Amino acid sequence: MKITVIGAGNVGATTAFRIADKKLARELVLLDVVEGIPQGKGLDMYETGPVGLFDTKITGSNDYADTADSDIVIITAGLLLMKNAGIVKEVTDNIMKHSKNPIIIVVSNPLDIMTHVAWVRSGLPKERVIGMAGVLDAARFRSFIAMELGVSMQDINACVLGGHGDAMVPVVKYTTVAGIPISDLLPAETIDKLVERTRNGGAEIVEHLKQGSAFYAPASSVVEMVESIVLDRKRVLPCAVGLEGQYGIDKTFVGVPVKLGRNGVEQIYEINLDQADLDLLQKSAKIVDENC
Amino acid sequence: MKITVIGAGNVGATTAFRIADKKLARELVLLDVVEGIPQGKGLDMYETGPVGLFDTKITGSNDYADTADSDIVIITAGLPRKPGMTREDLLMKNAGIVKEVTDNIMKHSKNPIIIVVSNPLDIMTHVAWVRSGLPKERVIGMAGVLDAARFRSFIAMELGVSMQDINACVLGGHGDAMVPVVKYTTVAGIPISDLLPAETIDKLVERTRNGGAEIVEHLKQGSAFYAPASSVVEMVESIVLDRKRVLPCAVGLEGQYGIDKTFVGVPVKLGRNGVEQIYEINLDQADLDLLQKSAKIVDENCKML
Amino acid sequence: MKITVIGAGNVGATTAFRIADKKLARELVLLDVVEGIPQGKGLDMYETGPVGLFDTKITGSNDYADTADSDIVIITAGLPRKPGMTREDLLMKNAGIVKEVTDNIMKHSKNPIIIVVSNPLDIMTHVAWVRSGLPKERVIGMAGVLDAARFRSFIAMELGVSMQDINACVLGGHGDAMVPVVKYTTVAGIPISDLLPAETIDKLVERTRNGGAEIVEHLKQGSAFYAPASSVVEMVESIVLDRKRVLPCAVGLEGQYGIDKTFVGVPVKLGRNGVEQIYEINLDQADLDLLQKSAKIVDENCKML
Amino acid sequence: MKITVIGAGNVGATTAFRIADKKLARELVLLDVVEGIPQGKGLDMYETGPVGLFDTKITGSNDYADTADSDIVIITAGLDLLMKNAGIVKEVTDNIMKHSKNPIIIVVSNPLDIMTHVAWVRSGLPKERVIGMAGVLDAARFRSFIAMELGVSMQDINACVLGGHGDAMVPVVKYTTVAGIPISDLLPAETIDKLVERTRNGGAEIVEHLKQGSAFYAPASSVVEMVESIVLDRKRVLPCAVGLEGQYGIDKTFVGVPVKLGRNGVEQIYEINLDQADLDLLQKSAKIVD
Repeated sequence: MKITVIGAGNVGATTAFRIADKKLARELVLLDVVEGIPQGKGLDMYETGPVGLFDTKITGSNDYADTADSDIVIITAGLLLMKNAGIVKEVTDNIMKHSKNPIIIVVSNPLDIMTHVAWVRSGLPKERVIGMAGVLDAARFRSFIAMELGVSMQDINACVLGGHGDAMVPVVKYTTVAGIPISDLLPAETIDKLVERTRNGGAEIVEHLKQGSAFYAPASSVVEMVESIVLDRKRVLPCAVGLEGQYGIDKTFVGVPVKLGRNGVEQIYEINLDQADLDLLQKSAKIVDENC
Repeated sequence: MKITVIGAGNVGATTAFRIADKKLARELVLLDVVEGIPQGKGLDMYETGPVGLFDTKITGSNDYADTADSDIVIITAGLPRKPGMTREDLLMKNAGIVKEVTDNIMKHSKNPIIIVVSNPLDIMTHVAWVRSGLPKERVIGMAGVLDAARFRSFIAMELGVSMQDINACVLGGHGDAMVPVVKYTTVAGIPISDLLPAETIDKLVERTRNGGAEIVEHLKQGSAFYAPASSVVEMVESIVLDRKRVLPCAVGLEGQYGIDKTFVGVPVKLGRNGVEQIYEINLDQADLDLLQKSAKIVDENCKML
Repeated sequence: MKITVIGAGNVGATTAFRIADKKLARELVLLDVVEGIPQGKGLDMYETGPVGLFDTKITGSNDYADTADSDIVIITAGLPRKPGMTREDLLMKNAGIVKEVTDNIMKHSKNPIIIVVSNPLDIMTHVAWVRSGLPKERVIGMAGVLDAARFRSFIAMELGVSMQDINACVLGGHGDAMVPVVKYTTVAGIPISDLLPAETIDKLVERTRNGGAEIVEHLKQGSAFYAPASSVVEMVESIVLDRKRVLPCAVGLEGQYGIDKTFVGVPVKLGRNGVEQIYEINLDQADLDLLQKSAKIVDENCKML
Repeated sequence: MKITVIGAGNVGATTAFRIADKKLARELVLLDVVEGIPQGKGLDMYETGPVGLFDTKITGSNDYADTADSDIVIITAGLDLLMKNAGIVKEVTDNIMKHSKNPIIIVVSNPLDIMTHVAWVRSGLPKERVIGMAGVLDAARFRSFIAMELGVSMQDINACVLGGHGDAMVPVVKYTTVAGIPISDLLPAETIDKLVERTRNGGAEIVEHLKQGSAFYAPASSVVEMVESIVLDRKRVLPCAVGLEGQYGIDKTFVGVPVKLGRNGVEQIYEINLDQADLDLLQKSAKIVD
């Protein structure tokens, strides 16, 4: 099991270190354009080995020839639509020149548009190119609820599809606590509130840090996707995948529930949304084709 | 179990997160003097509870009142040494910062155990101790563990074996103050002098001496934090779960190794009450003198403040 | 955190071991009336610490004095019915053992939280609670988690997903006492009725009702213990780590579900203080009826004792 | 990663479970001779997955066809005691090889050294892929005995034990440390002598207690230790029973010595510097074990 992470910023590195800590890889390589930073973080991590009790092999780098034969490749190269578009494009063309068939996990922004670009340049079966966005929105929504009711977050489930911001589409009917729907525990408008906080969730953290962006929750989400693929668990998680018929949408990427195994997207789950929700989902997938 | 971590830079945050992720505390506070930074890192850290499977209450703040009744406090504020900065120039900022933090938290926690990670370690560990007013068994600094880490990973790269089967004995402090005892560095209870060439051992020892500098060389700005943060937690764990680990740490001595009253890194048994036992191993002359040497020099700076 | 486990058969040992290897206690006692077995097994578990990486005091004995001041006490005495046994015979032998043990444990531990795992469940959890003297929030029984566990494992064999993405709601008690709620059983928040035909669902439901017997069919001369022991611990963890998990357990009611003073299995919030909240879910009349009815069955058996 | 355990007694059962709980496998198979037992314990473990939080495919069985293409195979079957168990190992082996091309094999019988030998020959595999567990167990007991003596974590105690069990055990005092410190600088020679004695009779101590059976918690954790190294390719260094072709002056025999475990098994054997006293004893050990 060998994994490559592109981008040595807070997201890429936090992801890398978590992967070695849980022993979900034998080899790992942190890579970036700028000389210095990656080689640094990788060594520190490796030196953490005798304490964490893990024997992974970490190494930062600036040379793509090290990414050769990677089973999994995560792209965090993101900063605007023009800027990130050319970046993902170039990152992908390169990784493909050294790895035959990897599972790519996009993490840029706008997330869907960027996952679309990667896939087209990868020349890979769409069952190997995914985007991380559902697990994050769901993690925040789950945390606000736990604050509202005071229960372990392990016993909560939140349903979120679509994209981010005004393109996000949460499904109240499938958000429960120990199986119990949320609409039987909290008032409707009190819920409309927890929802709005989730849409602007990423811009709230940014408001504090003054500089940069959140990275603890976003990086852990990516590792849940990795853990399922590596251990072949068959978890069911919301991700940005390519549709072709489902939900009345064809030829474009959107966030919907899916089963994840050692082969990637091993099954898409199509669920019953009501009028207002399904409408939005189809409305979100549209702006994407408008810029792709 | 309530735990406070002072300072929201890469070293503190990473230490706070890992503590939460390991379920070693029920409540955790992240405090710094800056405005939104501790608030943001704290929230994003909590929003990870779902994925990580932990229920620790996490709060980032600017108000020391939030640390009331903490069982353990960890100081990281300060910073190593900004490039192009004077050695005495840093012995001023940090010493002034460490005695101010300690001052403020004793206003809310009466008998915590404190762990210092402010540089230079051996000196600052002494400053926090006196300002606190606690018995010496309740104040320790983190330093031996991290050097034993890097040193153990170099022996691994050379022999190609598991880092879990290598024990590295490292006394003293950093720089030329470090006292790596090779006669007690093993692989499956076998002295590395029986395996490696004396020529290579010396080179491994020298890399350990400048280990922190190596990282900073590549990062250009700021310093290492993954290995340090994890070395601090290994100590936290032995306390929280009363393991009685025999680990190398900075503690005040009272006669052993010929030294008295000064803070030196040596083998100690760590438990719920702190420093529960100190071991005096049979160092050969050369090492003993080197330790008594870097010890007296420490006394100096404590006498220039 | 001291913990005691009464009974050293297969369910007791397996739980004692899993608490150590998971590092949930510092001290751990394994009690059992016969001289020899509790000794050899405890020692064998202790000699496992070098390999499991845990430092927990473990020991087995034949004297209740070694349980002094336990915070959590777990009873596994009172083996389930035997082949040629009547419900009358078992209810007699077991209530006689369950109250003689409780008497002894309260003669050394003043305020422990007790977790009952004897047969029949709901009745023995009531017997222990009246001999104890503790508030009802500190005496609970294990059953709902084991049943919901088997149910989830069954739904997974069907849809081929992670046992971790399935919620299984199960109230009442074992056998025909069991009241599995389908409306609130899901996969990623999706009710299984939206993903499975009525015929299959009903089969999974009935495999759960006789689950334990299914394990005795293969074993031939004994009952299950791996799954049962782990369900026990799941609960121990919520208490010790103050997680506040929502799980179905055997607790005393006083109004909700129109039930009063009787021990029933329902959804309860678990913390460091035992039972901190009981939920009243919007069940459908048919299931609500099965519950109230099955409860009076407990009230009947309790008086004949 | 697919593993197979043979024997559903306390040892192999506990063993299969620990592997499942550690997520060290995708498919596990518990096979035994009698019907019922292996299918019951196996289903029990599987129904634990929703709580232990794993998704390992476990299954009990009585038909060797389910063990096809196993990476690791753990033989833990064992009850003229010598010829008794020797025949059981031969049988088990032949069948396994009938369904798996190239697997790593771990023997857990008695006598261990001889049993691992019998398994190797019938195996027809490179001696590098057939090994026996014993050293790691005696060391875990020694390590715990000392910790009880000093009151220190067991994670900081290292123990050196070569050879076989009982009168064939060879403890190397000079390599038994505590955070690097030899134990001869911490404890009296009389105290050490008793700690060594108690270890020589370590298994008979648990047996005289239980009065019906034998240890299995420590024995099973030891085996999983070896499995993890191979699976995760850590390169751990542990004392296991291997076939020697010269080292320590012993030839064509299986005896316990430090080795390095990787994905391909025995990736290196270490010939440590024993003292004229113990060396002579290790030679007389492999003498009867020959």
